[PDB]
Amino acid sequence: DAEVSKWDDSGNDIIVLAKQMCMIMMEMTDFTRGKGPLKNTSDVISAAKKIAEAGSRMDKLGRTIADHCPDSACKQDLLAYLQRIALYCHQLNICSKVKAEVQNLGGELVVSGVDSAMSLIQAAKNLMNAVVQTVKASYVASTKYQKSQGMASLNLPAVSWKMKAPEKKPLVK
Amino acid sequence: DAEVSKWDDSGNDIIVLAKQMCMIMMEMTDFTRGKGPLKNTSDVISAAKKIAEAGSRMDKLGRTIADHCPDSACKQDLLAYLQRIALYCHQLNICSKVKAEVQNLGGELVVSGVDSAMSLIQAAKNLMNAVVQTVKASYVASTKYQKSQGMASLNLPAVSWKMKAPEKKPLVK
Amino acid sequence: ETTALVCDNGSGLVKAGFAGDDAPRAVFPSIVGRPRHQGVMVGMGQKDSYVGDEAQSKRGILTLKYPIEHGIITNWDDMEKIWHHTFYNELRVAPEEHPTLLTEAPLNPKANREKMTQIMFETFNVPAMYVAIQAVLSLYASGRTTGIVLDSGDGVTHNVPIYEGYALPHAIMRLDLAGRDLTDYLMKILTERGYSFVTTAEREIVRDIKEKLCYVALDFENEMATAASSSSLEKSYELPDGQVITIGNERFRCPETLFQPSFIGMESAGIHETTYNSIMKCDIDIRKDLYANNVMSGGTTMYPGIADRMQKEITALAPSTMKIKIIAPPERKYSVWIGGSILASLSTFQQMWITKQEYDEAGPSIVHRKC
Ligand SMILES: Nc1ncnc2c1ncn2[C@@H]1O[C@H](COP(=O)(O)OP(=O)(O)O)[C@@H](O)[C@H]1O
Ligand SMILES: [Mg+2]
Repeated sequence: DAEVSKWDDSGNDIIVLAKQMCMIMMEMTDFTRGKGPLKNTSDVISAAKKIAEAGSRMDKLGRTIADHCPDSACKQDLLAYLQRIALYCHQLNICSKVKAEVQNLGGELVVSGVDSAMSLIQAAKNLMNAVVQTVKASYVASTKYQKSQGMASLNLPAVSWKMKAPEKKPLVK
Repeated sequence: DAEVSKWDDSGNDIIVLAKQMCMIMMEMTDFTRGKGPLKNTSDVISAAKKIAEAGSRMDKLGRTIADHCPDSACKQDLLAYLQRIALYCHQLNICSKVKAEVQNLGGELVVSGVDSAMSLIQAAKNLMNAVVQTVKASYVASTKYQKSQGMASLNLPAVSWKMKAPEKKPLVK
Repeated sequence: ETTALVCDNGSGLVKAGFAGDDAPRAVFPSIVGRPRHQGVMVGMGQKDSYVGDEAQSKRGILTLKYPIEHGIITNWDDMEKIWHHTFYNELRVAPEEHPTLLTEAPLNPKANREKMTQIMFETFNVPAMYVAIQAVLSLYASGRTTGIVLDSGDGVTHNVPIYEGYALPHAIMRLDLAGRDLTDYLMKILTERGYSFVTTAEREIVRDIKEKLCYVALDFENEMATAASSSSLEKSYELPDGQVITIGNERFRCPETLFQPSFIGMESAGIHETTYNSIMKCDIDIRKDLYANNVMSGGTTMYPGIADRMQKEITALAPSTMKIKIIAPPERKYSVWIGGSILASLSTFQQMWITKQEYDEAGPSIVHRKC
């Protein structure tokens, strides 16, 4: 959502990756309205295999932080979301190969664009809703245990994460 | 009250500062009966942030006299009123930002003028009642210890304070 | 430099933020939900606790527990999850470089603030700490120094009478009837029409009912005579599954137990003659300045018509020459926090913290001396 839009592109390797995935998913969410670069279903399949590859690299980036974390009570909030990325990318790989061969065996009259490629948007926006909690649970695990040995070798200070303090809640109404 | 009206405008720095603050307080006093230049709530907030700045300068002027007193037995009546004007201007700064956001979020219909801006007048009446005791406790500490070295460097004689002798009490009735 | 944190960790809602501001940066409910169903998909799991806002978007598969009941922290392992959530995940600060200002109700157990001191120093490692009273901070945020504060929240309601910065601790009254005992009375009072809400996740739906349709009648025995003669008081509400319920005289019968607590089986008096029995335990010289400065705080004092009802019920008890002014600010839900941002950002307050060096020469019993 707009939480990824409240970050800056000059961050570390994880925020520059999590902002690329939201730019891919922004091409697919307006395909329900038809206001994007993806014209028909054959571009939604090529975009879903692109977000499933970028999401499979933050599984690798998140697990290096989970190995340098010394406290076993801290990784449990981080490994719970690295197992949801490993599932939602495996659905996006295989349920795009299914919709690839349905389009070839049946033609263009079978898939209708909207309300037919919505199985690829639903599996993609559930990957994005499980990728902003592995940059938030990884920001906690890299600054709460910053002074520990091993975490400082990753070179991830608290100023590298470009997240700001939240906005003031309204007092009335 | 009418004790500030009995002082002359050609005095030293503290008398001319406490004469301006009673002129601001007299603009918020008649707003409870609606006979002042401040017409709605949005002018009371600008005046309350003005009396919280002029009252924050007599905390500075009052502490140039409190440190030049030789012994610690005489400034106990001066520091007790300098700590009250430290609180009454911090309330006037923050509870003017609070009543500016309530006026901005909910609109102009939430504030009602009278019985809504009374949280700023009540915190300013207590500032004025604790700043005329700061003049009177600084007048005593400037003439009781005038001949001591350090107090004469401020150039505050007893003639500079323009406070007169009080009136005769009534004999009957 | 090193702006203090003001964490008002009340029951039912947690309001946190920075000292010197005018609005909290973090308002989320104080619940820790755990899943009660059977997970079939591999990957959904290994996450047995949702805290705050994601335990209400994902309710319906969770059982929702409140760690603070009646102002007293009952679960000390779930209260550490909310403090860990409100520093790192919600405010995005590091507690090793900010002093925090906690907040507690009056007349609580002394081992309740003895363990808040132990947790913030030995687990979160804050540099300094201070525990304040709730109803003294809602006088800072009201522009007063004299007055009597009725602070109605979710666990307790309490009156603290204060005259010129001097509190009278023998006239501090405290009720355990509060807003969460109006939710549990609304669940029982709605079964007369057929609607039965049971579960812990269905109590958050009936809590959202009382925040939208409930109000306080100015004359109760007259309002019950016009709620039965016509159908002009009924209003409809739409459940999360699409069903529409209709509520009649249960709109004013739910906040009426604050003024008649015999509806829930309590023997105590209402909040209109608890705020009067604590004035009449103060000295006679200061009673004229407490009748005119009647501050109302907290979230449960936000019903439409609780100020016009309460002026009707103290003028029937106070003598006929006293004028009674009840100060209900429009932002009175966050009044305890705003006076916490006033106090922690004060120029003369900065020698009243309980520093970490002071915590070593004493135990956790230093908080009773310094506060
Ligand atoms: N509009 C409203 N009408 C009635 N009760 C309300 C309203 N808004 C909030 N509440 C109640 O206020 C309480 C939460 O506000 P607050 O006093 O800040 O809680 P707490 O003191 O537990 O942190 C809850 O009991 C809630 O039901
Ligand atoms: Mg409260």
